Amino acid sequence: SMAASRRLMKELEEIRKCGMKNFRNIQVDEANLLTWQGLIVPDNPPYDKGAFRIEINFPAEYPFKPPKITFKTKIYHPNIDEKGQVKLPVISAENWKPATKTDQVIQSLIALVNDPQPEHPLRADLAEEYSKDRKKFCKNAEEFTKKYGEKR
Amino acid sequence: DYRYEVLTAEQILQHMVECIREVNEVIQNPATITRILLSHFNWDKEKLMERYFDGNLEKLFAECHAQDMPCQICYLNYPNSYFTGLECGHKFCMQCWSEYLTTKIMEEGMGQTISCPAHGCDILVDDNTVMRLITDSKVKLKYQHLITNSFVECNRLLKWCPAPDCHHVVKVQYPDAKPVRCKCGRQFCFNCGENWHDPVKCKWLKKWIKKCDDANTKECPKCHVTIEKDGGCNHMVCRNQNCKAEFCWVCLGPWEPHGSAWYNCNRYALQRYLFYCNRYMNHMQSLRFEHKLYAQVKQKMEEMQQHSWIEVQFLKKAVDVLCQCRATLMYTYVFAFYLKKNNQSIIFENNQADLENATEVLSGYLERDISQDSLQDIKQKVQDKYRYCESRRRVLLQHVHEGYEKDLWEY
Ligand SMILES: [Zn+2]
Ligand SMILES: [Zn+2]
Ligand SMILES: [Zn+2]
Ligand SMILES: [Zn+2]
Ligand SMILES: [Zn+2]
Ligand SMILES: [Zn+2]
Repeated sequence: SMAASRRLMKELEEIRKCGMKNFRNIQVDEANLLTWQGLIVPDNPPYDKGAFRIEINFPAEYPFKPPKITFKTKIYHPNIDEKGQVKLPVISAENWKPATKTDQVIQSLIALVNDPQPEHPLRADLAEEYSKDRKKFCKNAEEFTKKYGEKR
Repeated sequence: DYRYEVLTAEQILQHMVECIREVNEVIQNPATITRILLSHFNWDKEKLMERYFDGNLEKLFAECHAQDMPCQICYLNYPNSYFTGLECGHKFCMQCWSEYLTTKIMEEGMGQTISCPAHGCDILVDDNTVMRLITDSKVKLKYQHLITNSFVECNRLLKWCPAPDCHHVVKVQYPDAKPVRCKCGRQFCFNCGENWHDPVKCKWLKKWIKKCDDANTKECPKCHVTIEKDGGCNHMVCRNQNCKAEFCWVCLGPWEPHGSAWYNCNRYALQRYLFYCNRYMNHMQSLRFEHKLYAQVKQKMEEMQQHSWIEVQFLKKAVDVLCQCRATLMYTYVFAFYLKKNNQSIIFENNQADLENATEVLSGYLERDISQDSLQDIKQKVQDKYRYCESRRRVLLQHVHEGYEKDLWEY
């Protein structure tokens, strides 16, 4: 729980110093350091008309266990359920590598946002919509994004 | 007799390593890959050779599966001396290895190989350098367990001890569904692997664990004051001034028409399951509180020592009888739930009730009534009680077994 904070300290120092364009507005509780927040700003439609609140949650055993990203803003995406949990492969307990950086983890979340992977989804019905009728899904997700998004 | 032998995960590894290195001199692979190969072919050294030349190995192998820098996991700087690596050339501090390995060998997502901690790469860490980098023999044991599990599953005369941190194997001359005993103490059924379950057959227990996989407190029948259960005994006396009446916790009817020929609450299709599951689960929950009696009795056995260790033995025996009986009892409710009612079942149900009552009486003396009693009187009382509890239990099991010898039981 302490060694995590010590590492996140160095990670978080390198982030605010070099910058992340696609991931903005980083708020962390300095007592804890194990619970960040921020606002993703995607570049591709059907999400480039808005931004999304995520909360990262580093366990005590970080970096030997992965964090857990959950969206607080509602989103229409085959790989993120309604409660907010994301199925990001690089973060799962099977694939997680303790040398994987948080910046890489997040860049990878914006990969998923910008290119939905319907192959192993959380919303199975949204995955069908995406493949079988792209144009219509992109529009459904656009109006959900405009209705529940965040200012850039 | 039913002979068997207990081996440690250390010994059961030497067995495997020898079984490897007799294949590994023929095929000349590294020791760790041969293991994964042999595991994949269920330790048939033949169906491995009839594929390790037959086909192209690639399909086989596919079927089976900056120097003065800080450490890329912890970000601290050390002398190059402390950075170990794998064959990929990815290097990390010798503690991050130990921390990674260690947390990788704890249940959720373990297969039977661990790969390098680098981002991206999946070059496996060979068995022998896992042992070399992790320290504490507790963890080390677990790893041995995991790499040897295939080897022990594929062998029908070895089962692991079910106890969570014991990694020992029982080795038998034949499989039989008799009871074997680990040397950590744990007594289990060799055939099915679960805890010993005398009256019920293994099949019907499997069916009852799947079907059961998917109330802590309750209110007094008379005065309705919330009673949390603290102790396994079901003879509940009400902790109140208004109502000091007695009641069986399961059925919530009265004591003491319990322990008679007339009143029986142990005798009864999802309404039915709830009846039998309630009694099983209750007896199980009860058994946990029953185990924590080695404390309470040694407080009285210590207080009897000062007024020694010879006497302290009978109360342990008493608690060991009580636990075994509860355990039987638990399982007689599994056996009954699956039982087509027939001519023998009525006689069984009476024995079940005899054992149930004889348990509650022992269970409730060690929990309450011993301390409301003199010192010279309790050696006799407790002994007479557990000797009886033991007979009623032995009468019950004798009865079912007779029936099994003649196929009396239907389902
Ligand atoms: Zn390190
Ligand atoms: Zn590597
Ligand atoms: Zn054991
Ligand atoms: Zn069994
Ligand atoms: Zn009452
Ligand atoms: Zn009752």
